Amino acid sequence: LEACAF
Amino acid sequence: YTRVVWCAVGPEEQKKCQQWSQQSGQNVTCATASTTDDCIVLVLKGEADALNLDGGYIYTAGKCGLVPVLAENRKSSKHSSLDCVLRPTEGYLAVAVVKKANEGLTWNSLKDKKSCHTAVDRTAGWNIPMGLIVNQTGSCAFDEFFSQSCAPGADPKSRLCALCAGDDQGLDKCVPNSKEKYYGYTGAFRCLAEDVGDVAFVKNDTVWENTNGESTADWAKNLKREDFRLLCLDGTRKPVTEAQSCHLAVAPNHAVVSRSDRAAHVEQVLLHQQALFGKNGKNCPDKFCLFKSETKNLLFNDNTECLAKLGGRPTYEEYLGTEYVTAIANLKKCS
Ligand SMILES: *[C@@H]1O[C@H](CO)[C@@H](O[C@@H]2O[C@H](CO)[C@@H](O)[C@H](O)[C@H]2NC(C)=O)[C@H](O)[C@H]1NC(C)=O
Ligand SMILES: *[C@@H]1O[C@H](CO)[C@@H](O[C@@H]2O[C@H](CO)[C@@H](O)[C@H](O)[C@H]2NC(C)=O)[C@H](O)[C@H]1NC(C)=O
Ligand SMILES: *[C@@H]1O[C@H](CO)[C@@H](O[C@@H]2O[C@H](CO)[C@@H](O)[C@H](O)[C@H]2NC(C)=O)[C@H](O)[C@H]1NC(C)=O
Ligand SMILES: CCCCn1nccc1C(=O)O
Ligand SMILES: [Fe+3]
Ligand SMILES: [Zn+2]
Ligand SMILES: [Zn+2]
Repeated sequence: LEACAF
Repeated sequence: YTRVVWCAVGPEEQKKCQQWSQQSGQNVTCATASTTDDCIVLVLKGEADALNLDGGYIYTAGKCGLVPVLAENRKSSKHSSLDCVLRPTEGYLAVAVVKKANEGLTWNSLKDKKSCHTAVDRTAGWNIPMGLIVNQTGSCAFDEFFSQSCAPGADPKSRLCALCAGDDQGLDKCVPNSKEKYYGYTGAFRCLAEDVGDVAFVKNDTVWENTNGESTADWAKNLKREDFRLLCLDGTRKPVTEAQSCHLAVAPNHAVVSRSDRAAHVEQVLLHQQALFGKNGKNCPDKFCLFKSETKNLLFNDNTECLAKLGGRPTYEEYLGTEYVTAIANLKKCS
């Protein structure tokens, strides 16, 4: 729970 | 002014987009990618402007900085004097559907059964039922729970893709786009209708829209509502009329997302486009209908009445709701 997946 | 570049997921959505583009006098143009996540990446790169997304995909897109712009509004259950564009959205009911003839089957006897999901990462199809299953089992091994499944977007060689059927040629087994026979709401309901699976994770509207002559599609045209049942979390089974008391969750409506600096323009253009091509639009059904696709829910759900304005300029977490966000985040700890 924090960052973009890409 | 600038053109709006829509992103189509797969070739069926591309064809529909291309018709829209022509009818719109190139006010809307089309990019296409093979999956939703790839379209999200095109938008993050600036190579497309926007697409409409289920809430699980809004989670992905919103972690990456895209924002909600307008939401699908289906017909309200109650009279409202408000214009569709200003009516608050209601959310849809995620449900677990089985055949009535499959008499033993309840929520508490799903293990080792065959399941049909809309796609990995989607609300009703995946986040809500697998989030509940991981919690009740105390196990992250959601990939070993059902004996076999069709869960578009999973590893095509794994049990989670074993019931998927691909396109007219078996090409593209398990891809998360409409070329997979069992993709999406209508695909996963077909997987149950055909007895490929024991249970389908869809929404309440899918069952009504594809039974009792509401769909003339070949696989659906002869299905009867009474031949299906909903699984309630207390272990009971109910007729599909009882969805308001036998659902897994209430989901946030699918919605259009964009980059923040394009959201205002995307919003103005969609509001004009639906005035031309929306339900009762100036030029629908005459020329083109943005919210029809012969039941296949291409670009938008076919049951969309309008795209509605959002209250409170919400962030993605405000649109999804804190409960849902927290459920997704809990589940994504498993992977
Ligand atoms: C394509 O987009 C343009 C621009 O928004 C539309 O042209 C405008 O039409 C509106 C409404 O009829 C008028 O307010 C303006 O005179 C036009 N604006 C500009 C900047 O030219 C056009 O109608 C859209 N066409 C389609 C088919 O969507
Ligand atoms: C389950 O979904 C169906 C289909 O969307 C809902 O039934 C429709 O409700 C509208 C609005 O009330 C009616 O005017 C339509 O005619 C209904 N469609 C069909 C095909 O019957 C139903 O209300 C939903 N159930 C719950 C509890 O939300
Ligand atoms: C699965 O269980 C987790 C862990 O209990 C649930 O997360 C909780 O959700 C409630 C309601 O929103 C919050 O008050 C808690 O703080 C959350 N707990 C934690 C540790 O994050 C999650 O909602 C459950 N998943 C589903 C689909 O119901
Ligand atoms: C209506 C379904 C509930 C989900 N939800 N919670 C807060 C806001 C919303 C919605 O905006 O989509
Ligand atoms: Fe959905
Ligand atoms: Zn409820
Ligand atoms: Zn806010």
